[PDB]
Amino acid sequence: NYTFRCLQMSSFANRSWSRTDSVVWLGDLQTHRWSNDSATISFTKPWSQGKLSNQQWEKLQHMFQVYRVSFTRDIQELVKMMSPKEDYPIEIQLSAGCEMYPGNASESFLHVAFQGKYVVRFWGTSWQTVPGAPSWLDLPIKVLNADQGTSATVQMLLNDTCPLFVRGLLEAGKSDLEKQEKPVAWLSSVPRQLVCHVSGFYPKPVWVMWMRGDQEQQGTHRGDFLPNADETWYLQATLDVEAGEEAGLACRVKHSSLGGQDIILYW
Amino acid sequence: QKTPQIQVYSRHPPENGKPNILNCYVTQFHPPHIEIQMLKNGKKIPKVEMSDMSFSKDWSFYILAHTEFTPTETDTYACRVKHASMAEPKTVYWDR
Amino acid sequence: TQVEQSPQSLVVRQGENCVLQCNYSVTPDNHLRWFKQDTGKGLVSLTVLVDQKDKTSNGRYSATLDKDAKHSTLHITATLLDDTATYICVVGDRGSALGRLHFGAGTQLIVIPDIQNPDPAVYQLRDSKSSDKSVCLFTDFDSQTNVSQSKDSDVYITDKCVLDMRSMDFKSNSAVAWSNKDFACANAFNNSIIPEDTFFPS
Amino acid sequence: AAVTQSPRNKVAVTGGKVTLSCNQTNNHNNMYWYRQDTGHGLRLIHYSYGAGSTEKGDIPDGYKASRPSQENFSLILELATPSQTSVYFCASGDEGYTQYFGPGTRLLVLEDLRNVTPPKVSLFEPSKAEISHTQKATLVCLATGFYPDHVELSWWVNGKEVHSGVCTDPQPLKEQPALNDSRYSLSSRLRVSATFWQNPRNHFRCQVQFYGLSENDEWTQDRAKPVTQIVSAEAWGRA
Ligand SMILES: CCCCCCCCCCCCCCCCCCCCCCCCCC(=O)N[C@@H](CO[C@H]1O[C@H](COC(=O)Nc2ccc(Cl)cc2)[C@H](O)[C@H](O)[C@H]1O)[C@H](O)[C@H](O)CCCCCCCCCCCCCC
Ligand SMILES: *[C@@H]1O[C@H](CO[C@@H]2O[C@@H](C)[C@@H](O)[C@@H](O)[C@@H]2O)[C@@H](O[C@@H]2O[C@H](CO)[C@@H](O)[C@H](O)[C@H]2NC(C)=O)[C@H](O)[C@H]1NC(C)=O
Ligand SMILES: *[C@@H]1O[C@H](CO)[C@@H](O)[C@H](O)[C@H]1NC(C)=O
Ligand SMILES: *[C@@H]1O[C@H](CO)[C@@H](O)[C@H](O)[C@H]1NC(C)=O
Repeated sequence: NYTFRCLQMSSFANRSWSRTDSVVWLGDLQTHRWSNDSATISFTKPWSQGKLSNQQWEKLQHMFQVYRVSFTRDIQELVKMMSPKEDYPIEIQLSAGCEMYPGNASESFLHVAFQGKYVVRFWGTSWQTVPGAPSWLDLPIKVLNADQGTSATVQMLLNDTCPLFVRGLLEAGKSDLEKQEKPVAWLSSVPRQLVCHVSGFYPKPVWVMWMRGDQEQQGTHRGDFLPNADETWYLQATLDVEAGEEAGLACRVKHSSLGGQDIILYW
Repeated sequence: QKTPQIQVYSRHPPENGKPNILNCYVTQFHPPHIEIQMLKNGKKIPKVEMSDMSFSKDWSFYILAHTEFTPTETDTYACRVKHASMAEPKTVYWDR
Repeated sequence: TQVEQSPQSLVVRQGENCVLQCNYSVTPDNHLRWFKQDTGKGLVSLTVLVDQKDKTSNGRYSATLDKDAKHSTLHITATLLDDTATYICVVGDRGSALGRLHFGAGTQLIVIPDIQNPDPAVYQLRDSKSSDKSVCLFTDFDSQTNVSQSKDSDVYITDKCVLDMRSMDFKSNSAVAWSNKDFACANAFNNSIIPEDTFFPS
Repeated sequence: AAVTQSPRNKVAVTGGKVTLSCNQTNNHNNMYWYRQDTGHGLRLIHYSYGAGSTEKGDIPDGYKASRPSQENFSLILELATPSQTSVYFCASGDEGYTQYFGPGTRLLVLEDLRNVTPPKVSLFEPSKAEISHTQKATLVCLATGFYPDHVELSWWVNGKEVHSGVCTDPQPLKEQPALNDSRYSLSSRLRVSATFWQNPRNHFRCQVQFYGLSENDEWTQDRAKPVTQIVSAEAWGRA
C-alpha cells in the first residue's frame, strides 16, 4: 500500500525575499529533490523518471518550473490583497500525491498548510478550506477558484497523472522498494536502564523484545524509528530493571531480512 | 512556534578506534529555518552532510545530519542546534 | 518588451483585407486580447483567445492564437473607413485578478476611402457674423489627389480629411484654405497638383 | 460594467499638484492606473485591491495612489513634471481576469503657462454655388489663435450633437511654424443635404471646448485669464 508524496515548503521572509524547496517520497524512499537554487528537478534514484518517455518528463517539469515562479508571485499578491490582516514571515507547505491500492485503485490528495496549520485542499474540482480554517481564507479561495485554467490542470494532475506516473514508478523501482537489509544489534546500559540497539534494517517493520528466557518482559519500551543516511532504519528498546537483575537477560530481534533467524543477544 | 527534538546515535555499534558514522536527528520544529553543527571536543566538524529538509504528516519539520567519526575513550561528540524557538542554542551530547 | 506587434503601421485601400501579427514571450500565457483604439478614443475589446490553439471571430474581425508558437493574428475582412485606428495586443499571464497584463505597442492601420464619383471643386464660404472674412474649400476630389501646405506662411491649408454622410452612404474628401490678408480661392491651391477639370465657379 | 475618469483633459504647470480620479459603480475590489505613451504599450502605475490599500505598479515614481472608497481610485501628482504628460487610463475588475477600462485622460504639463490662450471660433456658411452643383451644403468651422493644442471641436444641430457627415483635422496646424510656443489653428466640416441647410428652423453651432487654466492658477499678465472654457459660433438655416 504505497503512498507517493510531493512535499513542498516555501518561506516568505518579507515583501521581497522568498524561497521554495521540495522533496518527493515513495513510501519511505526519497525519489526527487528540488532545491530553490536548481532550475530542474533532480532524480535521487536511477528509476526516478518512472516510465515516462523523455518528452513526457520534460513537458512535466516545464509545467512545474512555471508553477514554482507563479506560486511565488501569487502568494505575494495574496498578502497584498489580505493586508493588513496577514504579514511576513509566511510559511506555506504543500502535500500532494496519491495512495496506491490493490488492483488499479487509488486516491489523490493536495493539502495546503499555512503557518503550520492545515487549512486548504483541492477537492473534486475546486479549492476549499477545511474545518478550523480562518474565514479570511475565503477571499484567496475565491480568487483561486476563478482561475479555471489552473483548476483543470490540477484535476488532471491528481486524477490521471499521479496514479499513472506512480504505477510506472513501482515497476521501475521494484528492486529498491523490495530491498531487504539485515539489522545489527548491540546492548548497553545507563543509570538501571538496559538498551537494545537495532540498526541498519530495511524495511521498517521490526520486532524487538527483552526476554528472560521465554517470558517476554512486559516493561520493554520501544523508541521511535530513527533514520540512517543510507536509507535504513534504527530503533531501540529500553528495559528498566533494578541493579543485579541483569543476569540472564536477552534481546530478541525479528525482521523479514533475517529469514526466521531471530537475532539473539545475551547480556 | 515549536521547539526541536535532538537525537544523536551512531550507524554501527560504537567501538573505540574503529571508524563509524555519527547521526544527528533534529525533528518536530517550526519554522523551518535552522542552524545545526556537529561538534568534536567543542569544535565544529568540517565535512558534515545534510539530507534535504522534509516534514511529517503532522506538518512539523525534520532534517538529518551525519559525519564520519572514530570514537575514542577520550573525545566527546555533540550536536548544537540554533532555532528561533530557543533563546540559548541547545547542545545534546553523544552517549554510547 | 515581451509583446511585439507587426507591422508597425500599414496603409490599405477600403475593401481590401489585412492581417496583424502579435508575437510574445509572456509566461504563462492564460489569454490574449485584441483591442481597437480610435485616435483620441480609448480601448474597445474585439476578442479574447483562451485555448492552446484557439480561433475566434466577431463581425468582419477574426483571430487565431497558437500558444505553442506564442503567436496570434488578427484578420480584418473587407476593411471599412472606420477601421482606421491602432490595434493593440494584450497578453494576460493568469486566469484571475492575480494576473498582470502585458501590452504591445500597437499596429497603426490607415484605410484609404473609396471615392466612386469625384467632382473636384473649390467654393468660397462666408463668415456668419462678418461677411467680409472668408474661407476656400477644396472638395469632392479622390484619394489619388494629395494636398500640399502653403507657399506663403501667412496663408494656411489644412490637410485633406474624409467625411461620411452615413444616412446617404456618401464619402467626400475636403481641405480648407484661408488667409487673413488680395488672396483668392482660384489662387489658393496652385501649390498642389489638383485635377485639371476642377470646378472654379462664380 | 462602466468606469469613469475626471477630468478627461487637463493642462497643468510644472510644480503644480494634479489629481486624476476614477469612479467605478460595479462593486469591484480591484482598480488600476495605467499611462499610455506613443511607442509603448500601457504601463501600470499603481493598483488597489480594496478600500484603503494601494500598490506599487511597474513605473510608480512621481505618483501616489489613493483608494478612499470601493468606488474611487485617485492618481495624485504631487509635483507635476513635463514627463508626466501622457494619456492616463484607469480600469477595474473583480476576482476574474477581465479589466474594464476607463475612457482615458490627456494630461499636458507645461513648464510655463504664459502662452495659454483661448481660440477665436468662426463658422463659415455654405456656398450657393456648392448647393446648386451638389445638392449639398458644407459648413466650415475654424478655431484659431489658441495654445496649447488641447481643444475638442464638436458640432451641434438643434441642441443635439451630430457625428454624421463630420470631419475634423486630426492635427492642429501651427500659425507661425518657425517661432516657438506658437499658437494653433484647426478646421472642421459638416456636410448636410441642401434642404436641411435651407431650413430656417435648424440651428447650427460649432463648439470648441478649450482646455486652459483653472480658476486657481496665479495669473500675472494683463489679458483675461485663459481659463478652460467653451468658445462657439452659430448660424440658422436659410432659404
Ligand atoms: C501533484 C503531484 C502529482 C504529479 C506527479 C509528478 C511528480 C514529479 C516530481 C516533481 C514534484 C516536485 C514539485 C512539488 C510541488 C508540489 C506539487 C503541488 C503543486 C500542484 C499545483 C500545480 C498547479 C499547476 C497550474 C499552474 O501552474 N498554475 C499557476 C499558473 O497559472 C496560469 O498558467 C496556467 C498554466 O498554463 C498551462 O498551460 N497549464 C497546463 C500545463 C500542462 C497541461 Cl497538460 C495543461 C495545462 C494556466 O494557464 C492558468 O489558467 C493561469 O492562471 C497559478 O499561478 C496558480 O495560481 C499557482 C498556485 C496554485 C497552488 C495554490 C495553493 C493554495 C495556497 C493557499 C493560499 C494561501 C493565501 C495566503 C495569503
Ligand atoms: C476529477 O475527479 C473529481 C472527483 O475526484 C476526487 O477529487 C479529486 C480532486 C481527488 O481528490 C480524487 O482522488 C477524488 O476522487 C471529479 O469531481 C466531480 O465532478 C462532478 C462534476 O464534474 C461533481 O458534481 C462532483 O461533485 C465531483 N466530485 C467530488 C468528489 O467533488 C472531477 O470531475 C474529475 N475531473 C477530471 C478532469 O477528471
Ligand atoms: C528580507 O529578509 C532577508 C532574510 O531574513 C534579509 O536578509 C533581507 O534584507 C530582507 N529584505 C528586505 C527588502 O527587507
Ligand atoms: C530562489 O530562486 C528564485 C528564482 O530563481 C530567486 O529569484 C530567489 O532569489 C531564490 N531565493 C534564494 C533565497 O536564493
